[PDB]
Formats: sequence, C-alpha cells, structure tokens
Amino acid sequence: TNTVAAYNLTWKSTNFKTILEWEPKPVNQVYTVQISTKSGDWKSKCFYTTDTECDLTDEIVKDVKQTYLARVFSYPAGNVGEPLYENSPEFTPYLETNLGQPTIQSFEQVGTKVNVTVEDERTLVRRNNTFLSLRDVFGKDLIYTLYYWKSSSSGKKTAKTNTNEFLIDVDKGENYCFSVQAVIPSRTVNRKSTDSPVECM
Amino acid sequence: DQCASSPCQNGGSCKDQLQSYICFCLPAFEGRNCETHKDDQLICVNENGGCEQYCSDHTKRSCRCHEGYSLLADGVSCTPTVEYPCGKIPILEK
Amino acid sequence: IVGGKVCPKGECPWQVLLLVNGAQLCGGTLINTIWVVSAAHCFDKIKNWRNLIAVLGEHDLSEHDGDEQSRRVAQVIIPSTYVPGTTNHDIALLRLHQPVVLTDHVVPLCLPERTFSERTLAFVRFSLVSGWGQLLDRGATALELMVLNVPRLMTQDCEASYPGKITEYMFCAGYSDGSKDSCKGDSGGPHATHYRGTWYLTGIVSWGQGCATVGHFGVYTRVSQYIEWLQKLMRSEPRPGVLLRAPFP
Ligand SMILES: *C[C@@](*)(O)[C@H](CCCNC(N)=[NH2+])NC(=O)[C@H](Cc1ccccc1)NC(=O)[C@H](N)Cc1ccccc1
Ligand SMILES: *[C@@H]1O[C@@H](C)[C@@H](O)[C@@H](O)[C@@H]1O
Ligand SMILES: [Ca+2]
Repeated sequence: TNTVAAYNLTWKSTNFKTILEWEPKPVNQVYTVQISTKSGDWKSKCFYTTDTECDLTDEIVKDVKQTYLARVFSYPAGNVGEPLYENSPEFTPYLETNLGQPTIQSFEQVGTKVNVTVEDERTLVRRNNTFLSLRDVFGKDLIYTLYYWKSSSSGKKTAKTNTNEFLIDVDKGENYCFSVQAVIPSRTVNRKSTDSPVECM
Repeated sequence: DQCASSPCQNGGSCKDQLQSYICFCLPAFEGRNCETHKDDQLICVNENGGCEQYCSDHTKRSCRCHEGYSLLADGVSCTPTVEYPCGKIPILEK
Repeated sequence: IVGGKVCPKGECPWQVLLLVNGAQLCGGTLINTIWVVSAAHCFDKIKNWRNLIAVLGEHDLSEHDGDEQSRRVAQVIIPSTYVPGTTNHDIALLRLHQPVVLTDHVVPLCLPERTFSERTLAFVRFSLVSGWGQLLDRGATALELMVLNVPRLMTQDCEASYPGKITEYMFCAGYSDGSKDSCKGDSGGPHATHYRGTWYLTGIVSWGQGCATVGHFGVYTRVSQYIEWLQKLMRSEPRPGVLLRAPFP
C-alpha cells in the first residue's frame, strides 16, 4: 500500500482541446499518464506530476477519428511487479469533443433579407503549422441553427445552413436579434453546442 | 468573457467559452494554460530519452549501445561494428 | 502457433530448435554464438542430458537445405527458484558446447538492458512470437516455422483471465477472442520486440489455458527480471554436469 490507484478518470474536451482529469489529490505519490490508440504503442505524458490533470491534445489531434485509451499510473513519491494504474473510458475525439460556443461574425441587411455570418471557429487540430477550422475538420457533418426573433415575436424562428451563412426573410421596419447553435446531427452524444452570445440590429 | 484573466501563458491565445475557456498554444507548449515546455524533458522515461538503444539518468543525457554497436557522433545513434549484429535481419537488411 | 503465418526462411534467424533423442522438444532464442534462452519446463522430463541438441538456421523440419547448424547443449542453467510442475520462473540458459557460426540465416536476438526493457520496450504494443508448435489446441505441430504478432497486456488487464496466477515474473500477450496464440511446442521461443530498427528479447513462450481459448491470453516469461541473472551466468566458468540450479536473484 505504497500508492493508491487514481479514479473517476474523465475526458474534458472542447474543439479538440482534450484534458484528462482524475482524483485524488496526490498524497505521498506522483502520477504519470499514458495514451494509445487501440493498436498503437503507449505514449507517456505529464511525467511524475502532482497535477490531477493532463493535457493530451497534441496526441489526439494526430488522428481525431481514432479511438483513444489513456491510463494514469501512481508512483510512490521519492521512490519512482508494476505500478498501480487505472484505465480511462475510451474516447473518440471526432465523435465526442464538445462543439465550442459559436460567435456571430457579422450581419448585413438589404431590403427584406438578412445575411448572418458565423465565424469559422478554429480548433486545436494543427496542420502545416496552422490550426484547422471547425468546418475544415467536420465538413458537411456540421450545420448551424439560427434562432432569430423581434420584440413582438411570440416565439423564435429557426433557420439552418450547411455553410456558415444564413439568408433569411424579415419584416421591413423591424429589428431582429440573433443566436446560433452548432449541430452535428450524425452524433449520438454531444450533438449540439451551447448558444452563441446574442447580437441585435 | 473568462479570458480577461489571460490564463494562456507563453504567448498562448485564449478563446472564450460559455463558462470556461480553451488555450491555443505555440508549437513548443501544451497544457491547459500552455504552461508545459516540451523541450525541458530530456529523460529516459520519455521516448527513451531520444536514445536509439540504451539511456541513463539521473538528472539522453548519456545514450549507450548494445555490444556489436557503437555510439555515433550525434550522441544518440548506434551503428553496427560487426558483420552480424544482434537483432538485425540480414535477408531483409540487404 | 495458432492463427499465425509461416515465417519466411531467414526472417526469424534467432529461432532455435531443441531436440531430445532426435525428437522435437521446444524452441529457444539465440542471444550470442554460445548462449541460448529457453523455458525451464522444457527440461522437466529429460532422462539423458547427453542427447540434447540445439539446431539453428532451421526452417522446414521435413527437409535439410544446408543452412542448419547443430550443436550439443553442454549446460542447462535454471533458476533455483523454479519448481518443476509449476509456472513461476519458467526460464533456462543453455550453453552450447561449441559456438554456432553467424550467417544470413543464423543471427542472435539482442538481450536488452533491464531499464530499457522496463521503460521503453514494455510499451511497444506488438511483438513477434514464433515456433514449430501446434497449429491448433490439441492439434499437430508445424513443419515450417510459424510466426505471430501479438499485443502485450499489463497484468491488471490480464488479472481476470488468470486470477492470482500472473506473478511479477510473467506477462500476458495475445487475444481474448480466441483466434491467435502460441501453443504447446512453442515453449522457449522468442517473444521479440522491435524498437528503432533493432529487435530485442522481451519474453519466452511459457504457458496458457488451452491455446487461443476465448477469454484468455498467452502467458510469457518476463525476461527483464532475469537480465542481471543471465549476464552473471554468462561470465561464470562452466561446471560439470549438464543441469545446474543457479541461485536467483
Ligand atoms: C512447454 C511449452 O511448450 C508449452 C507452451 C504453452 C503456451 N500456451 C499458450 N496458450 N500460449 N507450455 C505448456 O505446455 C505448459 C507446461 C506447464 C508449465 C508449468 C506448469 C505445468 C505445466 N502447460 C500449459 O501451458 C497448459 N496451459 C496447461 C497449464 C499448466 C500450468 C498452468 C496452467 C495451465
Ligand atoms: C493566438 O494564437 C497563439 C497560438 C499565438 O500564435 C498568438 O500569437 C496568437 O495571438
Ligand atoms: Ca530443415
């Protein structure tokens, strides 16, 4: 009983920024994390740390469609036939990472129609020394839902787009407010993002 | 926006979420706040210390080679010094 | 070997064949021109130690192509902690009476340092196991050398298959779906791990519940625990008598 096994391993993931979290706060012991794909070698991270978390972003963004498994080792402090460990739940980034809060880039009005453009949210997926956008990663899998309404609207109306722009119809003299939500209809969990901050005319 | 704290260290970039944030780090950094330096980790437990064969601490960082091999100038690579070194397959090698 | 493939002639050049009275006994691993690593349990029932023979550069047992080199086993060294009829410490160090000649078809597998094997090789997922053993559970042995890629398990993950039966001197490798595994007659054969262009000895075919049986894995001798023991003995002067129980540690 020189060490105690970690527990409540949890994946915290948003726009592929992926952090592994666990308990307990280290008492007289230190942790080391390993991660692998179903058939890949084990890669170690966060060597001999007293943190109860580990950023694994750089590992999972190498292939976001792979299913990853991590495990936390417990080492006795000062005394770095195997060490105690605990396995994380399986994690498939492409299917499970939370869609980040979107933000409305711009909106233009001409006549009885309005453009509402969504900012292309950049993700933690690096390629060619640059961060790929949310749509670079998901393509047609990703849609946006626009909520729009006026001061006298008995209820919000909804529009949808396969791109990052909405083109809706509106009443002539009235000001509308807007809010967008990112959706991946093909998912079974974490299908939708949180609502964007509201922008009004 | 919770990014007003500027938690993302080392030239990182903060992006605001609903009730938290995410840090975009430079290529030399990782961590929730880009706090980890990727260079300052030359140890045998980490990718074999960058040694081709054997590694040693305590502080590679002193790489070494199995018999029938010698350590090259880069201080990490091993090269055979005999015709039939262990662990290599002639029929493929040729 | 179950569910594997024929190892192309020369691509498993450290594989040894052990014969007793000309009869197929076990496998083994050449680690230099003089010394061979095998399994202790292979020698539980030897009657005449003088008829013990190691063959290198072998491939097809039904043929003789001229690449074969036979040597008499001058000494079998076994951990004093090993007990015949049990699983723990299933490892043996064999001294050939005369060295073999290294060729394209005969090459030693590297015996790694302990730290390197524990820190680095232990986490390479897949490794090769080979031998002329049974192709199926309770089936016939192979005429051509067979080889198989198997994934390694840390012991908490094997614990369920063999409750309280996996010591720190063992490790599991294989598949719980019951499709691929080493088998009877493959004992002493290498479990060989590739790292950065070089192959190393990490395990020895030791035991299992059946062969490729659903819900279980092959059990291998954890060679990293014996590095020091092996190297000390490779320096010791030869002694009379073929069998020798050397203290471990
Ligand atoms: C000696 C070797 O040829 C042979 C290899 C078996 C490898 N099997 C798998 N699935 N990878 N080993 C045996 O036949 C051993 C011999 C033995 C070793 C220790 C104690 C008693 C016998 N027998 C087995 O491996 C069988 N599974 C039977 C068995 C023996 C001991 C414990 C559990 C099962
Ligand atoms: C935000 O992103 C990070 C990665 C750095 O490039 C910063 O300079 C930038 O503002
Ligand atoms: Ca032959």
